[PDB]
Amino acid sequence: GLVPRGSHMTLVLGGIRSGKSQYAEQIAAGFGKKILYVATAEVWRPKSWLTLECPRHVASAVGESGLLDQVDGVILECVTLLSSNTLYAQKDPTDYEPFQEALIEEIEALKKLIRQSPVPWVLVSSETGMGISQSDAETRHYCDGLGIANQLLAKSADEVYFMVAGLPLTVKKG
Amino acid sequence: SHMTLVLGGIRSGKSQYAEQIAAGFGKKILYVATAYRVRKAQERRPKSWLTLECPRHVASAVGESGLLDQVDGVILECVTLLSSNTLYAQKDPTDYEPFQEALIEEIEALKKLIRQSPVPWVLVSSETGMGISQSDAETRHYCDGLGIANQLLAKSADEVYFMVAGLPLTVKKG
Amino acid sequence: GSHMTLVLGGIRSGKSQYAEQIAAGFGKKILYVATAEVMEYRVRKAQERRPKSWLTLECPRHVASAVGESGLLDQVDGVILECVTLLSSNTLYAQKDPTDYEPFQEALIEEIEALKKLIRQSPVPWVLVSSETGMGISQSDAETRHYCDGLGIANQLLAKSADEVYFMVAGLPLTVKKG
Ligand SMILES: Nc1nc2c(ncn2[C@@H]2O[C@H](COP(=O)(O)OP(=O)(O)OP(=O)(O)O)[C@@H](O)[C@H]2O)c(=O)[nH]1
Ligand SMILES: Nc1nc2c(ncn2[C@@H]2O[C@H](COP(=O)(O)OP(=O)(O)OP(=O)(O)O)[C@@H](O)[C@H]2O)c(=O)[nH]1
Ligand SMILES: [Mg+2]
Ligand SMILES: [Mg+2]
Repeated sequence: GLVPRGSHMTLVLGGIRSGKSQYAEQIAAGFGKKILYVATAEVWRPKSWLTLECPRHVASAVGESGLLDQVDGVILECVTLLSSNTLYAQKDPTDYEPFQEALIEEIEALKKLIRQSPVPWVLVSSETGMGISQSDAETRHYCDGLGIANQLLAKSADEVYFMVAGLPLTVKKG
Repeated sequence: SHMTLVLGGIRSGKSQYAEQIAAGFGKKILYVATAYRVRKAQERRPKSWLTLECPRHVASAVGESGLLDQVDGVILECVTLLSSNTLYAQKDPTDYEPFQEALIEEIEALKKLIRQSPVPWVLVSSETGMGISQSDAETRHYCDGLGIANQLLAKSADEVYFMVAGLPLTVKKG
Repeated sequence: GSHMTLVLGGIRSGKSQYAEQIAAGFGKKILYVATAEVMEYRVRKAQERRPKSWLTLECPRHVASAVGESGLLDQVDGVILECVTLLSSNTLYAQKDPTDYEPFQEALIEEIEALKKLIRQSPVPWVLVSSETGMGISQSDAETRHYCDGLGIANQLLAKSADEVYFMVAGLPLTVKKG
């Protein structure tokens, strides 16, 4: 019959200890056997996987590595730590606009890179906006920016999943 | 839809979604406001929309203005600040029972007004209960009261949408 | 007609009332396993609306052990557990060092696994109440981070074992898993 195409861009978001990493890793294993694990944790799993460490400028580093042609698909862990890193790389973390600009540029670069990707992507991000509004301006800035980044990625993504207690709700499916 | 509750976390797109719903109501829209980011929605409001400021007693002011007969529909922004105003308008914001009574009365008045309203209403509220329970009694009370208010509005409303990363989930549809 | 149901949601999300409706669907004689240890307004308003045919067993820790010891599973139509949130809080505050995560995680996982076993052998159905606490901002206290992680892990286990899982939003349940 007809050969179905899987999803090109998948966003998995959820709260702390919600199973989003394991669910996204299952998605990535569905991509194939050779998976590019782009880890964003600030530094200063299946045995067939390649781990590319990249705390910032994910589009630049991932494109330069040329590894998109080497893998079956990519799992990005995680938009949360990327947004925080972007906040902490700024001159004044109490000032929102420069952090917002840098983060929006990072997310748009990632979106553009994914549009050209020959392999599919699953991205992991956090939901941080359903608690109480914090007092310090810096924490509110981080929350706002992460929300904006998730909005951008979910608009571009083909599938969006909201993890609750290890179980996925479908927020968007092609 | 006659009554729609759109609620979501911080920077979840709930305002934009409710504004598109309200634009779907018509061109003459009553923006009932209950209050960097205010200067983005002020400088974006359709000039055929009428913005009525009403920090408390929303049913009273909206009924007295007689504007229900002059507009195509209503957008309430937002139940969150209504809950906070009601809490900090109490004699002792650390005592939960009177604040709950005042807020329940406010919400029931709004519900009654909407049942008898000739135009449809879309209400925006926040989800604040899915983080860690904060220390000060006022914050816990505010969380509790907003939760109760959202429960009331969602039960009476015809359609309820839960925003995740800019995308609406249907929690209730007629 | 579900054997194990997890109802979870945020603060004041209607999860207690929804789980109580589920339990009333179980039957008329319900074992209300309460884990709170005393806030008075919550408990008062909850007890007020409790059916007089329900048996309230207060059990702050070792829920599986205590419920088995009470022998009350053979006296009721079903069980409502209120709530996994305070069960985890109790487990955290019963440790020597609440800033040390691993012993707390071990204690909570053992509690949950015992509860799971008891539910597997239970002659009556169970509806469990838990909270969502992980979608706010990452708190500062290490004890708070441990509590959040542990409750999340506990909810993951319970939802994996459960037959039906519901996520309350503003009093209305979304189905996350249905038999
Ligand atoms: N009084 C009054 N308040 C306003 C007006 N415009 C916006 N606001 C308030 O400004 C606040 C800022 O809202 P947002 O920028 O959308 O923040 P947010 O709720 O986290 O973002 P979303 O989830 O996308 O809605 C809102 O809660 C509104 O109530 C206005 O014209 N008058
Ligand atoms: N010890 C004891 N605790 C109880 C009893 N009844 C209720 N509770 C506890 O009191 C708490 C009150 O719950 P709620 O008032 O509904 O607060 P909430 O969970 O944020 O609100 P919902 O989301 O609607 O469930 C629950 O967590 C129970 O654990 C009881 O009889 N004995
Ligand atoms: Mg808003
Ligand atoms: Mg409860």
